[PDB]
Amino acid sequence: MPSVGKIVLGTVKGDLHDIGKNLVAMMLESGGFTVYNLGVDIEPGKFVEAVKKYQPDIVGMSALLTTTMMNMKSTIDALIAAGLRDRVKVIVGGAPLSQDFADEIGADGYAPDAASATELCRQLL
Repeated sequence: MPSVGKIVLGTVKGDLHDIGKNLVAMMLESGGFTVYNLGVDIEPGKFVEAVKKYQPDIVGMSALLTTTMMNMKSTIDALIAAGLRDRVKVIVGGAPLSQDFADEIGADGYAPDAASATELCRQLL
């Protein structure tokens, strides 16, 4: 299937949940996206490395622990420090996530589920 975009996805530092993230990846691939699934417990600097390596259109972060949500902000800060923040759109999700939180940390988008995440990614491109 021709690639309609490139997406780097990971579960954030401190967090080992990936069932939801993996469903998001599967649904994104079904629409033509190239998805680089980094895995879990992904450090801010490893997101930065991935953006340099894969040159994605979008960076997506998943968190299921309330106590790991602020590592999404840490990752955004790392992207800013690396000079990469304007080259990518940042999306966040997970059961404890919300649009209000996405706004608070400076992400470009939030989606409540895998189906809506695919539409969000299409809109962000």
